[PDB]
Amino acid sequence: IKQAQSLLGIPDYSQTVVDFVKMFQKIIFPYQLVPNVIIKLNLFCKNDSIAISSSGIVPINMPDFSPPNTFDYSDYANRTNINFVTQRVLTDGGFSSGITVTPVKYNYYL
Amino acid sequence: PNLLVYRQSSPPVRLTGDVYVVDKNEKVFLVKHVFSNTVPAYLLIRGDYESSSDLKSLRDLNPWVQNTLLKLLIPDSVQ
Amino acid sequence: ELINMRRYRNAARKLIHHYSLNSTSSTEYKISDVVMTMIFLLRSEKYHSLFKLLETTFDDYTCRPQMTQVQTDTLLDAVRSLLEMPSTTIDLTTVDIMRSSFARCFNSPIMRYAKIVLLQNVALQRDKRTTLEELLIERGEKIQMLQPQQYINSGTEIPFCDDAEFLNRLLKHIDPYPLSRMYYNAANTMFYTTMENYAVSNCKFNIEDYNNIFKVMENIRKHS
Amino acid sequence: IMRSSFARCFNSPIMRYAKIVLLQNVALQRDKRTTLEELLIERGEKIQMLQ
Amino acid sequence: ELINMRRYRNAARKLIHHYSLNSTSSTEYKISDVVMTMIFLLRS
Amino acid sequence: VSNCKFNIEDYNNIFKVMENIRKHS
Amino acid sequence: CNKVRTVTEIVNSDEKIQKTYELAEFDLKNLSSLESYETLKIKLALSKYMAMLSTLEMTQPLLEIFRNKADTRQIAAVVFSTLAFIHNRFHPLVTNFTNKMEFVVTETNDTSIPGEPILFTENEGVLLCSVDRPSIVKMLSREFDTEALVNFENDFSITEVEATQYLTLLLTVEHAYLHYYIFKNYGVFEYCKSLTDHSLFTNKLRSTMSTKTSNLLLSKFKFTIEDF
Repeated sequence: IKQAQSLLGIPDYSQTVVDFVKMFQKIIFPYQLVPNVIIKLNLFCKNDSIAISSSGIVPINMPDFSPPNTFDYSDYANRTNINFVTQRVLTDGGFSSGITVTPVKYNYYL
Repeated sequence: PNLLVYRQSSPPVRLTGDVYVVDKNEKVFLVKHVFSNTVPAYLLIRGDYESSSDLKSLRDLNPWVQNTLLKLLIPDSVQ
Repeated sequence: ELINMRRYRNAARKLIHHYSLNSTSSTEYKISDVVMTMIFLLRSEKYHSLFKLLETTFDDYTCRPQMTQVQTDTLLDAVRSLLEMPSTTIDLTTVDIMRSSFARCFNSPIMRYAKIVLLQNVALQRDKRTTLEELLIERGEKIQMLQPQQYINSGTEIPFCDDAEFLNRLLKHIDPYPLSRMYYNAANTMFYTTMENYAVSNCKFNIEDYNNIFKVMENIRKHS
Repeated sequence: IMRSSFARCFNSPIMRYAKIVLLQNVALQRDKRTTLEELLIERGEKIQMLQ
Repeated sequence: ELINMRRYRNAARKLIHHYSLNSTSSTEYKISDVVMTMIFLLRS
Repeated sequence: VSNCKFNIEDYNNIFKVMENIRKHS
Repeated sequence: CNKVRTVTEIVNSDEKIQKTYELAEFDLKNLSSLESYETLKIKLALSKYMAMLSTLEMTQPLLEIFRNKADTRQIAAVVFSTLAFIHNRFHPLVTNFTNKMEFVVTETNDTSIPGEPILFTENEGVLLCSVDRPSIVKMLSREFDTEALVNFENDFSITEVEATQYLTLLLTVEHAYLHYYIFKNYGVFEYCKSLTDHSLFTNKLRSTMSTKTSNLLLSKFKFTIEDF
């Protein structure tokens, strides 16, 4: 919290922790995702939130749990695709190292 | 940190519009930028730059931007 | 199972680090180690590509094998996973050096006391051996073309930390390090880097002359 | 016989790429010979300052 | 396939004869022969 | 410890020898 | 003689002490003192270098800096600082440099001089510093052995695998500085010839008015290749 404050919060509010958390409470709902402040504020015990309508938060999860097997990752998990994209970005940027590419795998369900 | 390619300008580049300081020590600045399609966004540039007006505070952004900045700048080596 | 997978893993790790990365490690390696390593590669289906590459050189040891880009990518992935060093450059020179070393070893007879031969062998490009002056002139021509990158003109005195505590703490932290190990590592590292650059350059190195004469010159000038 | 022969063959080394041998035999080996005069002069400057 | 069983078995036999019999033939055997023999024995 | 090479058997030896020679006659 | 005999001349007597001593103990103590002093000098030099690099105000680790091909400013700064440090070591009176150095970083085999990484040149009265960053990365990333294998025969986050890299940078820049000094003290032809020999360092580098005494970070230990 102190690091976040120093980054952007100038003064020392009385309940500055509550201030941060409500300042992100204002946005929790409409964008349908956890504010990373809450995530860092917390293995497993994964937290979520709700609305009166049926929908989770972290992936926009259904009220049951993380789906077991929804769809294959053939076009992404293959080493060829990740290597091609890595080489493309490295060539475009002029880098030699320091760039990591990860397939979009944390896709529970759209 | 590598993606923030530190541009080297002599003299420092003047900028127009709102400017926000991120890492004054490391010259990380946030600048409003809008594509012709009026898709508002901010560019996290790093280098030698100066504004033509006072540099507004970081704590006056739409909290979405603030959460993005929090996830970006602060190292996450601790868990 | 009937195979000590862990021990053979360790042996293969050590031998590949010895040949490819050519790390400072330098100990006697016996036929046991190579046999264990080959068995380890054959066992792992992931490493069948490496196994086939090594096997190919048994008959002809004088060529780089022809592969495909995808094969090269998979080979790099297998080697990187084995070595568990993603933060290193192992693109192509590493593989060529490994092939050359294994070509030498497999096509070498049995010896009582080692061979101790430099890894300057089986260079690529099939180019005629070139001299230092020719290649140096040719490459300097490219170097001297254009493109500087920073113009530091006035020159500020080289900065020095004025705090003694910042120095005493560093002395305390660095003192336990044995000096001999540091010197040996640095020297071997410079040697290996020079060897690899020279081998890729496809020229004729001075085995025990250029580095040796350089050392001799330093010792003589400092002493007499 | 098979045991002994396989044994002796396995115990043999294979190959190494050489390395750098570090000796620094008998350290300095009388490279520097210092006299009492200059050493005393330098040290006497140190002690004569203060304390 | 990935293995030449015939060549590997032939090399294994030759090396075993050389060892056990102490073959008088002046034909030194490459270490690759030993590795090939070991692989052939393991597969069999 | 000073790493200098003193007079092997001159300076100390001259000290003792002068001391003893003047001790005689 | 192997041993030295001391006899006390007692006035007006016959009884004497005849004590024999060896030079071996004195030689051993001399060698121990000399080795300790040399070790202290080496560690002091390394500490100075590390402190200077720390004062450079750089956020990232050294090897990480040398891996960032995207920016060459940091690499040029580090190389310039190290060269200035070597110049200070040889000639403590003078610190800075009269001329300006243009730094160029090269990332291909064609630029790579076969063996001498830090190519030092000058054109039209201005010094030029050519660098092979890939070779530097390769040397800095060879998994330096840390196990205790003496083999002498005849708070802070600084591990051995880091001090080793700092020393390696010192050594490489040292060879570069020797070649540059040869270039400066003589003609371009001399520098070109020396590049292919390394056998002309014996000109005046010994203890002289123009070349002062120094450990040079390489006389601390004799070394050689064990080829036949």
